[PDB]
Amino acid sequence: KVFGRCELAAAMKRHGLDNYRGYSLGNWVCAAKFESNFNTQATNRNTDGSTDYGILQINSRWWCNDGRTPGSRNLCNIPCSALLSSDITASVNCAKKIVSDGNGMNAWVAWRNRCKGTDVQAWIRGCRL
Amino acid sequence: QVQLQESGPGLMKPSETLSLTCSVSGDSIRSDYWSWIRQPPGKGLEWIGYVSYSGSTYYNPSLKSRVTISVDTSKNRFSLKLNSVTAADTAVYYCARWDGDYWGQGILVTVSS
Amino acid sequence: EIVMTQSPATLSVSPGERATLSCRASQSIGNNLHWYQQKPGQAPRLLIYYASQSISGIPARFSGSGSGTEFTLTISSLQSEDFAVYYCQQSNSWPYTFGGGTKVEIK
Repeated sequence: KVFGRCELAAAMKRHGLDNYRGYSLGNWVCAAKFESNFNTQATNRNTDGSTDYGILQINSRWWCNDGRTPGSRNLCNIPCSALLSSDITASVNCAKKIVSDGNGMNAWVAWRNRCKGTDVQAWIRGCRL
Repeated sequence: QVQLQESGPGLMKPSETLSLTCSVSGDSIRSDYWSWIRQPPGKGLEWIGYVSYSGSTYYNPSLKSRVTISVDTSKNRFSLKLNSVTAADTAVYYCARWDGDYWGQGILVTVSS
Repeated sequence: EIVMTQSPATLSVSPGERATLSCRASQSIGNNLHWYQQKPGQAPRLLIYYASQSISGIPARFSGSGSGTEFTLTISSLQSEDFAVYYCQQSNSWPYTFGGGTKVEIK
């Protein structure tokens, strides 16, 4: 599913991402935009063989199990397929654990290079929340 | 089946350093986030801190830098270190997975002046 | 830190009766509120996570609702084994904090 900007912002807000561990809702909307362009079925095979899954492109090397990644630590304790649903619950829950790690949102290259340092609140402006 | 188990001194004197360990079975210590929580007798619950997969730690400011949480991947366990203990530190100490899904049974630690 | 306040401190319930426990956050925490049940001499057991998500193995009579700063744990028809102290806990902000607890006891 390809989310609409405000549709996703509202969903993420309901899923408790606004100000989660210090990150305003805009950061998450922006991260999803640049990681997958709001596409929950997004998938990218990495160089090391691992694969990024979902709207937040969570990697199978550390976070989920896709049964084809030798290193896979499956820190989020879920099959990567759960991250390809139009129901963002699984991705959000995993994202929360990820961000609870030392790197914070820095775990997402797209957020580090396209969102950090900018007016991320712009991503939720005009949305009724 | 996942099982956490706390172990350490049940009695100590003030100013001493509390050392506790939590051994895990049925799950890999290096494949998750782990924490410590305590409950003073007759009181509620207070988070002590947790350590994530990258080794980064988060400590409760209420402890005022007297706490250390570390991991011993070789023995699939993690520990808690609390310096300069006083009666205010008497409590049942629990270890648990970050997600809160699994908890140790807790260990009573009494600091006797 | 975010202050979590539970009410009532003690809740008397007759077996079979509905039980409603409240929890409030000093500031908005979205859906980052988890409920635990703690029986004497035992560690708290997670019942509900992220305000309303259920855990496998947990009786259907346990249900959580609410968002922002007001949350509720409902036991549709309390059974005698449900007597215990219940705690809410937020994970939106570090340090994570627990409410003061609600002691549910037989009436």
